[PDB]
Amino acid sequence: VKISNVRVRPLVLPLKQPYHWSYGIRESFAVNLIEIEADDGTVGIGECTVAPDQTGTAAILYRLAKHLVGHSPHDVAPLIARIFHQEYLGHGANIMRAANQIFSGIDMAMWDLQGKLAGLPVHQLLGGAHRKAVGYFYFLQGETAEELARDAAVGHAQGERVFYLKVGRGEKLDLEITAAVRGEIGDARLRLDANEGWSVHDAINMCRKLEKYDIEFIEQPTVSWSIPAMAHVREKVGIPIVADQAAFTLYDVYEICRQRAADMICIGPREIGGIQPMMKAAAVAEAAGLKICIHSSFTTGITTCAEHHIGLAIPNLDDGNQIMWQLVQEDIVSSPDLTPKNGWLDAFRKPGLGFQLAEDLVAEGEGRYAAS
Amino acid sequence: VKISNVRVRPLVLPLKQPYHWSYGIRESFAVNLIEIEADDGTVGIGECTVAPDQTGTAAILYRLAKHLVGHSPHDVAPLIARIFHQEYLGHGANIMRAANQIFSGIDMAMWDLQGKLAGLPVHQLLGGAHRKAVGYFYFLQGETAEELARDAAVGHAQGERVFYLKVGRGEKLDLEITAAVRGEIGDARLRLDANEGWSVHDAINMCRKLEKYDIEFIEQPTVSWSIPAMAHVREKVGIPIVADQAAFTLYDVYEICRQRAADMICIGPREIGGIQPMMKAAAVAEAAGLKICIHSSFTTGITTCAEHHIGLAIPNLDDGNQIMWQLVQEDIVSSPDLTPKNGWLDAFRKPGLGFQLAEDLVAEGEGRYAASREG
Amino acid sequence: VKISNVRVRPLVLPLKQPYHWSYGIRESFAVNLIEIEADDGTVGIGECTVAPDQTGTAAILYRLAKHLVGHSPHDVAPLIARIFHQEYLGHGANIMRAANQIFSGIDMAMWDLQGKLAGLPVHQLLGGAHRKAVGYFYFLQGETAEELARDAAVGHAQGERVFYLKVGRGEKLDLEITAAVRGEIGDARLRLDANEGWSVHDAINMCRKLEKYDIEFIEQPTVSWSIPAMAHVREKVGIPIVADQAAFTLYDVYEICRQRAADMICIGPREIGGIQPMMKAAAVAEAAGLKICIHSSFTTGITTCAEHHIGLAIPNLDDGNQIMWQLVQEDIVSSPDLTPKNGWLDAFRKPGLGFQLAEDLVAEGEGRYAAS
Amino acid sequence: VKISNVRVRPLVLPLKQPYHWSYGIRESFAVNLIEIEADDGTVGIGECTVAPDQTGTAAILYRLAKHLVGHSPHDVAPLIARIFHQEYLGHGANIMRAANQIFSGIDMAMWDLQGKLAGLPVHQLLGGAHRKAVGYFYFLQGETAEELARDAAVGHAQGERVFYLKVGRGEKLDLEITAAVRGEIGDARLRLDANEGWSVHDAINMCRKLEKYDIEFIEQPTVSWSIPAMAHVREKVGIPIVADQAAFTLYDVYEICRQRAADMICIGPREIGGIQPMMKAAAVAEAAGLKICIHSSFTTGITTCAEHHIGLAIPNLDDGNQIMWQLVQEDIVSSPDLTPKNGWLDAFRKPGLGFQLAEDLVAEGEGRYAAS
Repeated sequence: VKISNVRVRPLVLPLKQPYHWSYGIRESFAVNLIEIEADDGTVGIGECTVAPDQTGTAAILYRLAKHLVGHSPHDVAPLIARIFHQEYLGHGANIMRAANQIFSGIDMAMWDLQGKLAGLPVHQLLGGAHRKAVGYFYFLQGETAEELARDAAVGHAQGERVFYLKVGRGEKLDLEITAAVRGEIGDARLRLDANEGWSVHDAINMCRKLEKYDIEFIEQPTVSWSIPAMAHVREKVGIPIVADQAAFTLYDVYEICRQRAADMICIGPREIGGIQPMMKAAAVAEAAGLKICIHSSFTTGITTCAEHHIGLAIPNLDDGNQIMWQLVQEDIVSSPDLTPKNGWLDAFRKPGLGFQLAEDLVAEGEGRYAAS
Repeated sequence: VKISNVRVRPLVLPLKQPYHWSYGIRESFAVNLIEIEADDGTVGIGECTVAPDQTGTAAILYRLAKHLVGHSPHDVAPLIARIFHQEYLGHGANIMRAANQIFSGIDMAMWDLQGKLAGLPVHQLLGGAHRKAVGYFYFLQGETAEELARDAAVGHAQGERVFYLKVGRGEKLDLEITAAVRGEIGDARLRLDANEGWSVHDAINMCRKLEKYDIEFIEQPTVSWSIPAMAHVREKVGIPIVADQAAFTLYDVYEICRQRAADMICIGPREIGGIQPMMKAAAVAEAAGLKICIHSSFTTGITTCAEHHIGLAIPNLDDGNQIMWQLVQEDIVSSPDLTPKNGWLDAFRKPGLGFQLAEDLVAEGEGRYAASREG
Repeated sequence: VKISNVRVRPLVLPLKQPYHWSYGIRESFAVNLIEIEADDGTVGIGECTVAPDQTGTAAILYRLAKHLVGHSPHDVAPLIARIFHQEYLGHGANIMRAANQIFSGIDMAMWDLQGKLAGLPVHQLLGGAHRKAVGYFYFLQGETAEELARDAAVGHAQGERVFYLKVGRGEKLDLEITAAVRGEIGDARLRLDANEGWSVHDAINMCRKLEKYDIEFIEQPTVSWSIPAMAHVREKVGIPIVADQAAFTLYDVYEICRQRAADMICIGPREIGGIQPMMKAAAVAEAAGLKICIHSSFTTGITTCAEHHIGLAIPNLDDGNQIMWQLVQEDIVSSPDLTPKNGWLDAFRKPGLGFQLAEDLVAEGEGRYAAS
Repeated sequence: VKISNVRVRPLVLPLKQPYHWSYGIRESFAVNLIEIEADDGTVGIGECTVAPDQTGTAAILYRLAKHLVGHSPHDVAPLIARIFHQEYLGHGANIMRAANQIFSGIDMAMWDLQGKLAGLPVHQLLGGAHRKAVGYFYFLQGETAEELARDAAVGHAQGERVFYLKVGRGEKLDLEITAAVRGEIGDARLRLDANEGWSVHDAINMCRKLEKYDIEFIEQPTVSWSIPAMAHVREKVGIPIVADQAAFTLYDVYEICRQRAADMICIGPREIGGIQPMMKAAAVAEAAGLKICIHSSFTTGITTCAEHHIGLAIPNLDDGNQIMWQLVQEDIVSSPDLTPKNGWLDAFRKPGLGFQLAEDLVAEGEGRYAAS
């Protein structure tokens, strides 16, 4: 079997509700699908994030994927390495993180394809599942303490086990929203995401003031480019510190480990470059006595399935992994049901990444892209 | 004064001779020019490298540059910081190196604009020139020992001072071309570029075998992603080791310094994100007792001028800086003359980056780009 | 355009109230102004501190400045480097901190001149402002708890945001003044300056006893000559530690960073040698994941303006920077108004450093010097 | 007995021949004598270097010295500490090196006075002499290989044991002169002063190329401000590396020791602040298993005597210490004879620093100062 075709389909998908970010409001997510068809008709599907420009990154994704035509889906590793050396390194552009953003979709598509051709779910191509179900967090939403508390109340009543709250919104508001959320979730586990928002001394003082709320850990308190700075804060504060944006590549993971810069590493396919690279990141972390928590992205149910299979295949995995498809108004995955039950998703067993796409919703997504 | 327009012009320019690399030969270089126009008619010019796709990166360069319209050329630093946070970080794309590739041309053009508005060369906007001339290396060309030695012979007779030779072509050939070049340049300085080609133990053995040829230093012997691996090699071998591809961002530079991973750092605008960022990298190196050698790229005379002014402004600078405009068949810079004499280029003094573009050659470059898009 | 003349004007300026220091009370500040005139008539102005002897340092400043005559104001960096090498290093006087003290004023005047010639404020010659306003602290004054509590009440009344209190006056008094000040500022931020006054074990114990008062950070608890001693205390105490006197040169900054000896670095032009060197120090701090807080000096509004533009041009800056012109009875800067509003000074935009001097007040200052 | 008066005498003394430096030729140099007189008529005499301005530094020396009036010559240590805190630290001028430059002459005079009062040589006030004589180097002079070769031949003929040659004049010339010198001194010891002139990689390559000439050590190859850079070079080269300009204060010495940055430390009274400070620096080196080599300065026989007693009193001392009085046309010390014999100067036994000044030469020196 040989890869016969590759297609890139840019999509724009509306969110259920406005997503507040650094620069205004966000009402839709955008992804670039990558479809890899084998000569026997079987198709592997994956997707990439699109920053800084969907049209530009789509062109890049297409250019890299065309190199796969005529080759074997079972040679994904050496193929990506060659394409990387040829289109990036040979030109002096040693931008591994940026390359990873693109190869992530390519890699998940190839394994989806391999799984479909073998009639096996991806995790059974990676050594087997280390758990019967992957555990996920509860991504709280809201701009005010009242809204966040209401959301936490409902989630708690629904059986959610790991609450995820973003902070770094200023000292006063941070303590108010953290107090409000804790007030509605009893003794349940609460994790805070500082999103690189604190300087070293502010991180230390905020951790001190947040301890009283029983925080499981604080994710990426400091500017991600400095692993030493993160280590500096970790060694001083009493609340565990988890690396997120500080960890993109296999090498970043290694640096974090040897410098004992974090208590756990949160990384996903988008940062490391796919499914297989995640297993390698997981191995390094395991060797250093640390666990992996899956970091997600503003994508669709496709990434959800990939991250799910990645999770099942990793022995040293957290039980409060990230998940984001629920933010989409109409997700493009028609099956399986990606809705966690009590913060768990029992192992998916269909071939490849195990999903079916809602072609009608995908078409609408392409239409919105063309519209813009 | 405020920025009124921005323009991106993708170009394809032929090379004097084919450039050999890991994947066949290369017949031309591609760059994306970025023009930034102020409401008074003044125009700043810069350029960006294009990998992995010129059309895609040109689209990204344009999108970022449009954010500048309506703002001051004198606010380049905070403007870039904001654009980076908005189009990249806010979306979870913490790809500093990739972002730097694009911002390099923007920053390049911004300082050119500032210099033209003030009527001063860029280096005098950065504190003044620390030298009367920037020193450059001699990039040897050839695939065989014979061609390389002959080129070395000529360069030496012409007064070239710092020879640059690419190695990592296998032990036998590496030692053969090195010996051959050494044999034609008397006792002149010789630098070798391993181009990330050696594993740790091979790097150690190659250095041992190359020592007899009096090597000033070997550049990036190991895979660029691992700084510890480079430090590992440096501490073991007798020939000094220079960081190249391992050093892209301000943080990479700091890591190399704190780990004493290299004896000198070779970095340029394309990697760090511009002229101003280079000043920052230079300061970190200076604080660590290290010097900066400007790393160039497959670009044009526009970058040569930017790198030239960057060089004059850096106090802790090498005198064997990289230069590449000479590889282009017909470079797009009509003035000044970028040809070094005895490996030197006396300080350029015209406003901004100091160049004049050959409009017709740029147009032809635009024409080639259009052609490459017929497919 | 070239520099045609240079002149040094030693001044002695009375203070609003007595200043208490380790050896009594200071009734006035003294500065040595440095004016650099271009052949077109434009004049750049800066100032230097004068210890250990105003006459002696006035003599040095003039000798160094005279080397500028005949050269371009745009070649400030290589000029200072050459002067430093010829007048200091060539004689075996590797006294970088001492030379920085003098070059601070020179560099200050050179950029003022450059800005005036270009019609642009100094921060726009340095890349642009990274904020609309620079944030400043409230320099508390008083020798007893009652006095400090009163001054604190005044500051809180006018909306100050960051209170600065000097400690190291003995355990009993330190706790009593910190308690009284905290009692007048509600939940406002409080910073303590130990002024190199504690031994390693006393610093550890005092930090422990001061924690209850919610301290943002303690500045330079240990003797400034030992970077290791400072890191030693930082790693042990719960309150963040800020380096001040330990950081004078670019290399000192790198050492503190390299050794993670401080949580933030407080440094000013007087210590590092000017405006441009501060940019370099800030870059080193930035690469290490640390921020800069501007350390001021017993000087005039001239330095305030210089420190203001430096602050605007630094991306990684604190918002409780030091300011000292308000201590002078009649500051020599006639414009602009250097009085912060709620701890802020909106960006100055006039050419160069942006100030105009009250020649009458300067002439008076020269008179007091001549009198002494 | 208390100090009754202090006087500062600026001198300018011609050299035997032009001294070549970075900025041309130096045909003479200056010193600021400091005489401390006790109420019983006894007078202690010391001297200070004058960079960056003799008049300015003379004024500084006078201001600091007046503080000694009315106090005991036996309280030199606590007196200098107070003056330092009062005139420097209390004003935020933590310029220890600059202060040491001045205090060096003061301490020098105080121990000379203490010696004369007790009728004992200074080394016998410091614990006793650890050797019968102090070993000194042969300061080679010349600008070309031929001149250096002839001077070396002269030195060898008269029994010199330790040759000191300045390099860093470019690879070709450095190699030429070193070969030239080696060919005239047989197997004698040869030391090379790189004088902060090499970058890290140049230092490494030059040491390799100079190795064939049998070099005892290379002094300060890299910029003095970076101790890490010096350790970096030391760890790579085969020739021992000696710290010089990198070591000025007690703290610099400790840092060099702590970091194993040098194989020996070359430091003198001008850098550390006097005679007694040298004893402390020597103790730190000793505790670290390192030896001290006396670094001299462009001074007169007075400093030679001060450094001589310092040498006798240090147990962990080198035998190729620096000496510079021989460069002066008419040294101001009329006795003892400071001319080394086979590179040795037997222990001086006269009271204090044990010298007598040629009144007439000093007066003429005061004349030249006035004339300049």
